[PDB]
Amino acid sequence: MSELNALLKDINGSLTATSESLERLSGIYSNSPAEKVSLLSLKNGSMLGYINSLLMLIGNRLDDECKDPSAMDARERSIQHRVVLERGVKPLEKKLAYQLDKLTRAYVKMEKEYK
Amino acid sequence: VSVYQVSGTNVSRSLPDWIAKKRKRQLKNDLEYQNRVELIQDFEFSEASNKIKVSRDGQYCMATGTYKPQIHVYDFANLSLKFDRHTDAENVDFTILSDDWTKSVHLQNDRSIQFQNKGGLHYTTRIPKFGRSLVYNKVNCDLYVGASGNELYRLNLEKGRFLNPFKLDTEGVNHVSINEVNGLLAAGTETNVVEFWDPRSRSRVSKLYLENNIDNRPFQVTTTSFRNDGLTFACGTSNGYSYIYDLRTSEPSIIKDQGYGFDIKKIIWLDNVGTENKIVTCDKRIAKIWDRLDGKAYASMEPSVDINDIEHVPGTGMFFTANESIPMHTYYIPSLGPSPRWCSFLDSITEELEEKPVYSNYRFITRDDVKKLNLTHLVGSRVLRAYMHGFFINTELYDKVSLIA
Amino acid sequence: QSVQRDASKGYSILQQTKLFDNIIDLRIKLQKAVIAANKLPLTTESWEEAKMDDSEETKRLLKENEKLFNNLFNRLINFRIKFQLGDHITQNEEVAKHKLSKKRSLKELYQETNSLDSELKEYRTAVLNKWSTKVSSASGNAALSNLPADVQVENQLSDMSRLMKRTKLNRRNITPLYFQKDCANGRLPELITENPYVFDDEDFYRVLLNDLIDKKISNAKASKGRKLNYSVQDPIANYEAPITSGYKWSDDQIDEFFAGLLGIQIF
Amino acid sequence: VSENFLEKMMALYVSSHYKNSPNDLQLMSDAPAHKLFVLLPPIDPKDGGRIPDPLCVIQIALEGEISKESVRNSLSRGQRAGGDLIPWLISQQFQDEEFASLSGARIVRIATNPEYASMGYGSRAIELLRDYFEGKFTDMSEDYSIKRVSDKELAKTNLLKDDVKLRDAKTLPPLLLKLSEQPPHYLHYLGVSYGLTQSLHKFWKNNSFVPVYLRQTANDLTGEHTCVMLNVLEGRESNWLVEFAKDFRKRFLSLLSYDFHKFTAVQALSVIESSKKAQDLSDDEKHDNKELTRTHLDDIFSPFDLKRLDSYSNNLLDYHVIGDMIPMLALLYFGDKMGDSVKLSSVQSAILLAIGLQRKNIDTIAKELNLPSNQTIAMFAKIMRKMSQYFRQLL
Amino acid sequence: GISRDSRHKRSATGAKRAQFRKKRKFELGRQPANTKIGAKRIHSVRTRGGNKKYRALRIETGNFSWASEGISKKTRIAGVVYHPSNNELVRTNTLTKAAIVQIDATPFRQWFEAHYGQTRAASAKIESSVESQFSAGRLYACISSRPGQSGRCDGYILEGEELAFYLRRL
Repeated sequence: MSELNALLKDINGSLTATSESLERLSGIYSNSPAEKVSLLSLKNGSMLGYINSLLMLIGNRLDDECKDPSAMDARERSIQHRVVLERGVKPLEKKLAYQLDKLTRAYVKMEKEYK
Repeated sequence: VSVYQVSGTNVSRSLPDWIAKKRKRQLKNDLEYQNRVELIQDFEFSEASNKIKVSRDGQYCMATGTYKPQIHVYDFANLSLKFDRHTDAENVDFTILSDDWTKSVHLQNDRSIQFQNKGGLHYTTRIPKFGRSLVYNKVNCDLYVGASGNELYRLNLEKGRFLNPFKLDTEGVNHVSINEVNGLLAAGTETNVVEFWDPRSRSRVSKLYLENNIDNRPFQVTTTSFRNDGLTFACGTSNGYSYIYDLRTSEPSIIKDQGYGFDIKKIIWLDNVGTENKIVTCDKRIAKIWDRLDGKAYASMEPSVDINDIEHVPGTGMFFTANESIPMHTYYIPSLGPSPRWCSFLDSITEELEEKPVYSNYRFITRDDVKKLNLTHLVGSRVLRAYMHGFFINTELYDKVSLIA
Repeated sequence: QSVQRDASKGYSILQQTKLFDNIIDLRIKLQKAVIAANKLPLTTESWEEAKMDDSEETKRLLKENEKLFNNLFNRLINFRIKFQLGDHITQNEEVAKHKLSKKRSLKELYQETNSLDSELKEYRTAVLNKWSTKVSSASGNAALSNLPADVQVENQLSDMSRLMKRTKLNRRNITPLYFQKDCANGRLPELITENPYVFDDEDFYRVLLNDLIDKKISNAKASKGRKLNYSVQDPIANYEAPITSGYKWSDDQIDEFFAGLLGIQIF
Repeated sequence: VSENFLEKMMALYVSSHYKNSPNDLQLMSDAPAHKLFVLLPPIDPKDGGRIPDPLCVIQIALEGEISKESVRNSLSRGQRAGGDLIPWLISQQFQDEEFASLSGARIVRIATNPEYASMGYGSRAIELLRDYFEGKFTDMSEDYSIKRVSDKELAKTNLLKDDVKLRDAKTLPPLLLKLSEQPPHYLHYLGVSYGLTQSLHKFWKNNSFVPVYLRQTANDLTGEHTCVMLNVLEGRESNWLVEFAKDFRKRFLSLLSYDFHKFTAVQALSVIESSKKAQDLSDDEKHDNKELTRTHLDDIFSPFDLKRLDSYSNNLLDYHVIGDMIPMLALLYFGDKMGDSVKLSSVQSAILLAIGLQRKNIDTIAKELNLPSNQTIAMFAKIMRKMSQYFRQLL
Repeated sequence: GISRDSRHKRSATGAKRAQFRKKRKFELGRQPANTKIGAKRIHSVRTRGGNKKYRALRIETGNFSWASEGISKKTRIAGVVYHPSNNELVRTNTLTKAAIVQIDATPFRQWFEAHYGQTRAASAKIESSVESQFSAGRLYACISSRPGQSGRCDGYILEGEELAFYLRRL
């Protein structure tokens, strides 16, 4: 059994597993006035884009032609998303971490009181 | 922190103590026998010890033995057994009503409460169902007896009358305890709940449901202890988890786990010794001293034999442990506090003392629990250090794997 | 009334925090694809030889791989448009709805990805500037006036070359299929251990995993006495005397304390 | 509503003080540097905005930001300007010009309800007050100045017709402001001045303040010595506090016999321990204690002294004969030149401190510590046995 | 204090008898032998005559007999599960006669494999419940000795109608 055959099967298992789990994540988001934290909303979007850039590297490599085996454009997109998450979002939410925990605790006590 | 075992068997755990007595005649020539020192004469039960407690005056102590069920009373001043008194049954729990040893009450295994005076046994009364704990409320002078059934038994000493029994939602009372600050009574139920009761009236102030995320195994409240501050409250579970609660809030401030998964037999609060923020939790194998605020372990007590009960001498750094061995063990921790007035010269021999010193620091996990947590792949790695039949892991990592599993 | 806004705000915070845990789970499942993908060939000849090893089976797997990949990424872009729509990241609602309805090709999907990244970048600049100003005012740094976070994005994005080298580092020591053959034939211009063609985000993947592990922990008949008798027992009569002093606390404090047992514009 | 709240705040403020004077009310209202903070219970929405009673009230005074030129001029002339007590006092007690320039806030008063005392409200309020000035209270919600009476209004009104009314409710800000709403002033340190007692000293010890100065003469009214104790916020330089704490320690030990001999050994140990916590705050090794060298040991003690030290460890000597070395030994040990080799218990340190530094007799120690005299002597011998062994180890 | 005399009891008619004499040595009782699981502890008791009795404070091993296989093996006692008289003894894991206990199957399992060469076939056939107990690793046994008298905790493996009845009770 060829090495490529084992590899392509592995991608097929990963892609279908991710797709089913993507189906679940989309449903809960669709299920969800409530206003979200703009920083935390951005934190979601940046790392979500990081996965697409990773998947874009998957797409560039999967193509039999491999015109861009390095996947530079996918590389750059992943870099931009990764760069912002680690050093841009993280220090700010560390400053905001104390206040965020207070509100989440504040909601939890109310929910316990209601029940 | 240096811990000294002044009295107690000094043989390996595997070797039984009764052979220490056979070799005794053989080893009498050995110099070590001449040098070894007992603190108080005649501290041994012919088979074993159940419970130990010290007088409030601090000059007397009393203990109970398996067979022939006996009640030794020892005077600290004279370093001698004041007297032995035999009982018709093995004792479960007892309290000293008087400031001295003169007055005491014993709850035996035969469903009967014994009222022992200085002269001798005074009267015997038999409760409807078997009892597991006994506590005395000084203000109202009523004895509440924990029971296997739902109801908590009430006996009033002033009137010599059995008053109505408090009714509990859940069956089985393991431990009962009273806060002298407020009068609140906490009953340790078999189910994972503690019910809090008002003494003046006859009502349940509230019921606290204990929750442990780490283990889903059902657990039973084994012990309850209040502070002289009136604010904070400790619970011992059958899973070896000790919860310290500020009673005002439902959440647990600190959860400390002992390591061997055994029940917490006793919780002692070291307020009087100095550095009030210290607490002792006692299991079958280890009694650990640790800080309420930091949770850090300060000293660990690891006797060669199973512990049945532990007691602290107020204002001093020692602990009397009722064990399954023939001799009961007396321990000394100089850093916590000084020796008493009666062991004035114990200090001089601290170098000659045994100076017993990982096991308490880390988490003991059996081989089966390793299989449950899917940690078999880590066997042989530095993460899991094998001791006896179990692999020791860090407390922080144990919560990590348990939640994932 | 302000409690309701705080509780609802906590709900929104919780919803988002769960969303990270779901998307990181998406990353975890995709991890083996990235490891596997980095092991694939790099040149046309290597791919052709890989197919020549098993022509029929490889062709079938390739067709399924293309179908699953296209279906998955189209759904991702649909989620991206909806996600960036609901969170006000994209302001043109009509255009977003039209994109969702229409079915897109691989090249068209690439156009959306370039776009969706572009609005995200604009939203990125506005959000970082806003919060960085807020924290600066909150911490008194406004009184003082430690770079702005958005400026930090510009600076380290200016340092492209350094971080590209970080990705190119081969920590796992992955060797793509027929790598030696491509090297010998000179089909790999960039190379002519750090390898440009293998992508390594192991530390970033681990850091996210350590963070995910961390949050989970922090969040985590009269005979024998069987019947009761209330009659007086003389021997125990007056066995002890009650203490007249009573509890150290006052009764009012105890009653207050038990009740707390276990739970012009003024403002 | 404001008057009722003002009464409740004054009720708590006065109760904590022994004899409060009416002058303080004018100081609270008009003094610009002062700010008021109140601890309140959770607000039930069902109560319709009814003000809850205050549990803890903190009065702070912003101090510092002093021009270096003024400090040198004031220091040279020996004249103390009004206000900014801590900036002046530490400046004179350390002659450090940079400190006066540092911005800080003095906790003028903390008051807790006597009925609710010891429950932890006083500590909890300080914790947030520390957190607030640290900036942790960032705004979560997506002006508070009042227009003054204009000069045009003043000119247009006559005495007979003048209408003096309470300011319109609309113009006024809210009585109670959320922490997030108002930005905090950038501060370097938090300072407290108080009379040193066991219960009170323990309180700031738990709140991570560091002593820097103790006043030598006892206050006549209270018989108590004033203590100034400081805390550095995160994100701000902490080196200066460590240097002051080290210097205060050396100042503290020497002065124990002079005037502080009255103090209990436990308290002197407590004061030393509070300072020692300050060095633990500093992870830097740049400033560290130096171990006693062999040459320094030789200068301090002669070889006859060391033999005399050894014999009493062997019990071949009496206690009296070794009275010579005790004060130097206490200075060296508490100076930490002894090093990690020889550590002692709290009881042992108290015994060694007093005889070495308070100069108290061994019998006096037994009474103060509620121990037998012979036990104290036995403890003292073991302490020195440890020190004798280290000297052998050094040699 | 323990006495076995019938004089203190009331008559069959219900009459309250009076004391005839002081209590005698020959009609006395001894304290209960609450044997429990643990490291072996036994002490002797001097009884009437020169005869001695052995008191089982603690015992963790016992010689249990597979009657159907006609054998006896010494096995560690795991714990008490059911006692027909009082359930408090079960809760306290007190060992007495007739108590139902759980024992290790290792020696019996090795014995079965050693003779029958099986983990001939007709003889090797055993009751399904007992084989299930082998699979579990712990065997239900009934104590046929009196630990409070002889100091022994011997027993036999439950089988057949006894096993079915005790499983139903469990």
